[PDB]
Amino acid sequence: TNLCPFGEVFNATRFASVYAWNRKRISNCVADYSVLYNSASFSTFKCYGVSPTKLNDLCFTNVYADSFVIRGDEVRQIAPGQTGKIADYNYKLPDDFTGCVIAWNSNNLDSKVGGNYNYLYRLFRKSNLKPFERDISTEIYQAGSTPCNGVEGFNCYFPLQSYGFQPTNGVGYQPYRVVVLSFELLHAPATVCGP
Amino acid sequence: MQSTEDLVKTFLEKFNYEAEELSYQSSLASWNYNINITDENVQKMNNAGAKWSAFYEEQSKLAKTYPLEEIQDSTVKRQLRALQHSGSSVLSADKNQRLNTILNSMSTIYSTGKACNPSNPQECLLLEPGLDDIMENSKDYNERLWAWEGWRSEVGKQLRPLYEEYVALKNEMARANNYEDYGDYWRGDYEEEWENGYNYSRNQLIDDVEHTFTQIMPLYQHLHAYVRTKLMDTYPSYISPTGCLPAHLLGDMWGRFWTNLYPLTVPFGQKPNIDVTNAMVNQSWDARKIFKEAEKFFVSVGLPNMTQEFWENSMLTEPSDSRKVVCHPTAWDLGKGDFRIKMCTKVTMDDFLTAHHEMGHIQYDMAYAAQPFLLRNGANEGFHEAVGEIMSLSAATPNHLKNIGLLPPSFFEDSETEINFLLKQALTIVGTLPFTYMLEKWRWMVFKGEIPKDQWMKTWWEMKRNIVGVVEPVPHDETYCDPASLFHVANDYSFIRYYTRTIYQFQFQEALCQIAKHEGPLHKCDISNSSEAGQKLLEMLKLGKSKPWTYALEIVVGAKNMDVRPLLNYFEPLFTWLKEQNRNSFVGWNTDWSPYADQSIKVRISLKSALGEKAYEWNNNEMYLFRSSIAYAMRQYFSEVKNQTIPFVEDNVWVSDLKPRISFNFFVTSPGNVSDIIPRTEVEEAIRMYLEFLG
Ligand SMILES: *[C@@H]1O[C@H](CO)[C@@H](O)[C@H](O)[C@H]1NC(C)=O
Ligand SMILES: [Zn+2]
Repeated sequence: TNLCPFGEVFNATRFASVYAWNRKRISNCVADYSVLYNSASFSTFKCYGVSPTKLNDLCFTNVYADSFVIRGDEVRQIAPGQTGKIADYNYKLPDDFTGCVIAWNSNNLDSKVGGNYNYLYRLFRKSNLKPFERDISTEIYQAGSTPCNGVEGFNCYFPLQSYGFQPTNGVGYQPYRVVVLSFELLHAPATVCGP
Repeated sequence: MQSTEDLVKTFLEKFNYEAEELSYQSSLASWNYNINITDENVQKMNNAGAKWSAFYEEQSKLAKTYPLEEIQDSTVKRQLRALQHSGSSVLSADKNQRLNTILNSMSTIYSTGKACNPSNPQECLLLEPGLDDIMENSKDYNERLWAWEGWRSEVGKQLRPLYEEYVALKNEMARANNYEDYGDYWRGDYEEEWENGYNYSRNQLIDDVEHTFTQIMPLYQHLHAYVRTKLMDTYPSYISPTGCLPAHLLGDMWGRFWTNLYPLTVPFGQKPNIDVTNAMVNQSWDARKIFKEAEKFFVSVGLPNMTQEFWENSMLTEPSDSRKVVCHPTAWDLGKGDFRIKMCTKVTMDDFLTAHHEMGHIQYDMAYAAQPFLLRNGANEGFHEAVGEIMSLSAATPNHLKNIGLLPPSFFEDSETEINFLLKQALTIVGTLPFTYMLEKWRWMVFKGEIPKDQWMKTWWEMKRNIVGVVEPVPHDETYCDPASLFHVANDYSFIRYYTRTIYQFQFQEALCQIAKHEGPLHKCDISNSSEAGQKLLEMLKLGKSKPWTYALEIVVGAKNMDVRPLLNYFEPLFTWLKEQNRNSFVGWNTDWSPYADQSIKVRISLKSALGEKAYEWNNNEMYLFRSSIAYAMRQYFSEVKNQTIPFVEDNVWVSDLKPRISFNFFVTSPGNVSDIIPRTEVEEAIRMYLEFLG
């Protein structure tokens, strides 16, 4: 009876910015998924390939929990085949993604009067991300033909931008804490099951 | 390998994300000030506003780096055209703040200037609420005269030297922006260069305003003739059934709206019009009930509900405690999904329909919120206040009030009450169009240079007589700047905003009601419970400024230009009634007439040499000695003939119909009483005891 540490991923006091989305590998434990789908705390519980039900009856060789924070407008981009600043430049899910995307409003925690600018996102990139690729680069994006020389200038912009999280924003601009569960079935011992 | 359009698209995405945040900080600083006025909230507003301004001017110069010619996409071209617009960023640091010095000065002189009662010099009254209370409520000829003349003399004369340097600097600014003048600068609001068909010129706005006006003048003359006949019963001894109307008897300081003349020109005063104020306080209606029932009106036509953030952050009541607030009603689009309304809501019918009006601004703001930050606005400067006004038109109907319980199921509107309603609407909607038409045409001429500064007032009053049918009670020389006595003129605000909006209201209204399958007169329509009407309306609200306003207008009305025919269709039941009420009347005014030409003296100056020789050739200060000479003759007359010591000065000698160096008329008023005109043959007697005089 080693229950999978879902509390450290969901109940974490602070999440990571999506450009540096944090991943924790869950293995050889017992996962109760009833605590997750039967919870009214989440605004988004879309699952792909797998289903919310019929999940305590399967066995995966690993489980990855990608947790991050975007705006409410960009939660729809966390899905297979979607396009946008988040899906193209920050966090991309494969077309054949098998897992669950979980999100919930966190205006209670991640917004502050005057502004909360600790959450970042990548605004410019030379090419789109491959599925499950992470880019923590900080080179100056050159949009034109002149070298930036590592300093911001004309047609030379810093790639990473900060979110403006005031509690008075509309829910479209409010912070949403997203958790993406990816399920792994390999040539491997099939670690995580859960009754 | 990257096109310029691809470079500006990257540049705009870099502009959008800090402009959206810096504009949110400036509005949030301005909102906290408007709901709590302190001395540290003003600077927080001025700090965030300066940071937002300095950032916009910074990106505005980087925007001109990109040639607008090498961009074939259309939606991206509009953001550059709106961003590459400098404004006053084209002037020197010397000329810029000197211009800002004048605008600030004209604003304080307007907001702090006073006019003192000639009967009591210690009773000096501001415009709000002092002078406006007189001009909007009083029916005394002399009481309204000294308030009308006083406001334009004590305060209006101070703005004339400021407005002269104002016109010079604003034109100087507009010409550096490759515009004709400052009036052509304002007319760029409606200018469009789309591909083809949906274009619009700046000179076309001039042609379209004049074409619509001559279609309005038939309706205005019968309304002018009817009001002229009815105010005879209110002001006998003062108006002639053939001439213009005196400027100080039109319901307010300038004659902008004739709404306050309704008790004097009521068609059937026996019957009152619909007021639901009492029906609301007996039903325990409060501020939230007004906005929630207004919210259920927009969702009934297919529009979204109000955000929950709108119900937690908006201020819909005046604070009970010690908190000075600005609560001139406004609707706020702070950005980032933050929309609120600031209002000292009372439980009244007027505050009930303004709630639907200001909430209509919110629904418009939330619709184009998906557009880029530089395209989040109305199609032109008149779409916003027009969309809000069509909401109050349908909400004030007996049909709508019958459905929400404020009027009983035992309701029936008679023939006379709608004549009462359509006239009260005409005094507000129709009466302001010739005033709005002439004020902008005057400023357009002044900015163009068509009227010299030595004839600013001489032309201003010639068009009020000809276009509006309004005559001065006393002549105003070139020391007055009567146009600057209005808020929109002394504060650099365009005024054609209120003319085109009026045409846009009933253009939208007639089109939306035909979708709602409305039958009967247009003033009876109500778009409530009509989803296919609001969703067709929502189609234009989504566009915002991403498409030309000719396109956005055609999505709703089916026409790409201003059409006054729906407006005349709205007032056809009244236009049919005014004509039968004006059969035994004069329809029209005679520009010759004045309230003082009855006792003025014609004067022909002697040309002792060829015209064009400044040897003698009387000019302004030769007229000063003449007005002082007659003032002396009036002093000796009353003292020797009547044993009355009366201090006549040059300001008591009013000169009218002045043609410089040749001719003019003049009459004399008693000191402290501009209402008391000295009889003419009594004045001619004073001149005989001590040029041509025609008699
Ligand atoms: C978070 O912690 C609370 C108690 O601290 C617990 O009841 C809840 O189940 C936890 N949630 C998750 C998702 O682990
Ligand atoms: Zn409004």
